[PDB]
Amino acid sequence: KPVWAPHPTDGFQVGNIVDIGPDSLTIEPLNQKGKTFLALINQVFPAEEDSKKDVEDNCSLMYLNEATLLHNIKVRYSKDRIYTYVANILIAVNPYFDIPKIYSSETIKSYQGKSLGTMPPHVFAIADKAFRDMKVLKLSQSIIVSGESGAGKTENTKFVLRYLTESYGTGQDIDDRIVEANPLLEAFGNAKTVRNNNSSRFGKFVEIHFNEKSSVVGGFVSHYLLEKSRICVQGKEERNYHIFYRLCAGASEDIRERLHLSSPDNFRYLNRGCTRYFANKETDKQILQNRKSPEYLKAGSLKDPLLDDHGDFIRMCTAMKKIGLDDEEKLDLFRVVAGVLHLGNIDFEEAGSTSGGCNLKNKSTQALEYCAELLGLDQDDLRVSLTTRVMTVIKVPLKVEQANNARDALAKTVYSHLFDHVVNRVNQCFPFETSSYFIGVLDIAGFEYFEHNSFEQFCINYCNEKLQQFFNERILKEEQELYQKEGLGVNEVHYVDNQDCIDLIEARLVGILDILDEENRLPQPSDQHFTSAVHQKHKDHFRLSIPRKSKLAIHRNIRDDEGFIIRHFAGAVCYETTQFVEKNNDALHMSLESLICESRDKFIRELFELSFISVGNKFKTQLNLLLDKLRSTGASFIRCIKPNLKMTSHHFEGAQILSQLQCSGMVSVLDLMQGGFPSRASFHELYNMYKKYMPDKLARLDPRLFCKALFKALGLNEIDYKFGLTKVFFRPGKFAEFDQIMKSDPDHLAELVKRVNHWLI
Ligand SMILES: Nc1ncnc2c1ncn2[C@@H]1O[C@H](COP(=O)(O)OP(=O)(O)O)[C@@H](O)[C@H]1O
Ligand SMILES: [Mg+2]
Repeated sequence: KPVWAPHPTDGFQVGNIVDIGPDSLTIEPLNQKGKTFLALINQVFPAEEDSKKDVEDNCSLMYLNEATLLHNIKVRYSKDRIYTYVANILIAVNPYFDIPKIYSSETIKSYQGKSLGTMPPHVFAIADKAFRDMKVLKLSQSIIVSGESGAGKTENTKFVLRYLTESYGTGQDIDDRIVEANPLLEAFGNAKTVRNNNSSRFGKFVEIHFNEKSSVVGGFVSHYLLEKSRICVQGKEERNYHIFYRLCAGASEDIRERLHLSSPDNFRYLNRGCTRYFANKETDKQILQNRKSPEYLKAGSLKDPLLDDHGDFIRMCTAMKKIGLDDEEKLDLFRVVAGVLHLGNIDFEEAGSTSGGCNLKNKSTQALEYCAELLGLDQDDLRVSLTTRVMTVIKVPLKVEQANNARDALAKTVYSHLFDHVVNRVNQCFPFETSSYFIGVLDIAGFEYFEHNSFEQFCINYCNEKLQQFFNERILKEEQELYQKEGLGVNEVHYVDNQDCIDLIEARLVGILDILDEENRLPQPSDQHFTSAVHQKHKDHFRLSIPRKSKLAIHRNIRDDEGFIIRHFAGAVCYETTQFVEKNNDALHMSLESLICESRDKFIRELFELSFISVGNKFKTQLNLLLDKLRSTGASFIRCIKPNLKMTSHHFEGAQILSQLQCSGMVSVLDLMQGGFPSRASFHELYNMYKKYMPDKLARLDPRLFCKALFKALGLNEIDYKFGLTKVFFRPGKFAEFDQIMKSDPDHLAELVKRVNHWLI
């Protein structure tokens, strides 16, 4: 009798239906006799009879729907049980605190070789299942970790990597390397944002490669779309990459002196953002007074349960040592970092009777000297390349705005090349000649939109269209095509394909990426010319509109040539096209490229061992290699859920979590997953595995008939499995029973055959 009906902040609330009207149900909130509210008939759901219970698998719920799913994960979360299944898919709700012992070496050992459902839900069980499928099916595997910014994708990726390397490694130095590589990547690719103190500003696919014996031989990291804009300016609540603050907070005085470092408020590339360190009472006393900005001294430290700038600098140096980086390479990296900081302090003032030129401000003399010294450049060549443009064979003055752009382009390119070097260096620390298979973990930002959307949002939302299509093809298309071919009679869940949105962005010649590249190649590139060419070429495209077509008031003043709206199925996004041409070029101008290639420092020359490299098309190629890997492997899915927007523990925001369950597509697949068959094996393979152990009476049976006798003898029933035309299928929550049937050990096989022989008489 009690039902779940809508609630503005909790998503749902419990009540009773007390009336029905046209298009409405009158609900009485539980224990509030007299009170009533109207709800739409289709927004009212049956509730589980026991409101206090929780189930480890949402498929076990008598009434599985968005409301009972929300309630079950809420009950579990209130008890620090952050992991819950939807059959073989994992839901992970961010606790925002360290739950004791759940990631221990002892917890790791308890999950090894255990079937899904045998142990409580855990990221370790998803990792173990991928390993077992890899070894049994002799097929590489992918674990896709998804969710909003700050939901827990990076933390869960790291738990998967740690579980696999600790369980299936050799007990050597190289096993720890794949794990120790992360504090290094995060130092250069992660930053404080309003949504996550440790936000990933690049995407990644981390593969652990195994030999024929299913033992770890090494790894490989793919990195995508490092955010370049961050390198030069941040919003007051955000920071630049962690490395800058770990270095300022933790470097020895010898390094501080050598690199001419000071408190972060002294650097333009840090001082528009937050200049405070992540520290606690103990670590703050370890940071020297000369490292602390005025804001840090007034407001105190930033608080985080994970991040500590001083502690993280020490842990990063230890990680560098463990992976094989010598002190020389560590100082080479720090020198580039400081060189970029000093570059940002180079200021310009107008010159010429019509302000057509510029001069370095006299107060920027020291910044010029320190930068040139740290980057192995001549001061004059650097001053010249930043203040003039070479073009017949003339050296022309740059205006102040153009000099700022030259400095920043060099800073972003140097930093981005340093990041590429760091990722490649990490790959060189765990190399392998050959491998039989891999387990790859995908950790990349999903669909996102803000008041202002630029080229970075465009590429990530493009990536999301391509991955969403893979998700639909794997979970909906391929799964149901199997059920159909096997005659299972599973109710069809349909989806609308998004190839028209993908083609809009990526088609050869006509796609937005190709039209943008066209602009970069033109004599005088223009964001406006690019934008009008997109509107002109796709005038009849449903996924495209002018910014004026938006309902929102913020887009009312945006001109047709100043942006476009992409009608992504996840929501219509208005992109402001200013800087799209600049952001699409990964190559430095020739005169800045020469300056840096001719550095006196071998390390700097080695970072760089009409200049145009398309960021869009480079990313399209990387994404297509990733999609080739995903399509050729088995996929396991982890859906990370952010419980609130305040980074607090024990604060379950019902409507926020519901919205994520709906937007993730989780709600749309509930019935398909509950009525589905995630485990299957052919009658022929089962029969062939048991054949040599069988007596004549057993071998005489047709494979389908042998399988039936095997299942009957073991006490299995229709609630556990269904027979297809050529395969047996096991339902959610029947993984342990399926693994017992599949276990290929001679002693186990002979034992089950003995049981069948005994049942037959
Ligand atoms: N299972 C977890 N245990 C403890 N803290 C966690 C867990 N998952 C996430 N966190 C916390 O939440 C923060 C944000 O998580 P993160 O993995 O970086 O998110 P995402 O990569 O999805 O943006 C972490 O830095 C950490 O403080
Ligand atoms: Mg992350």
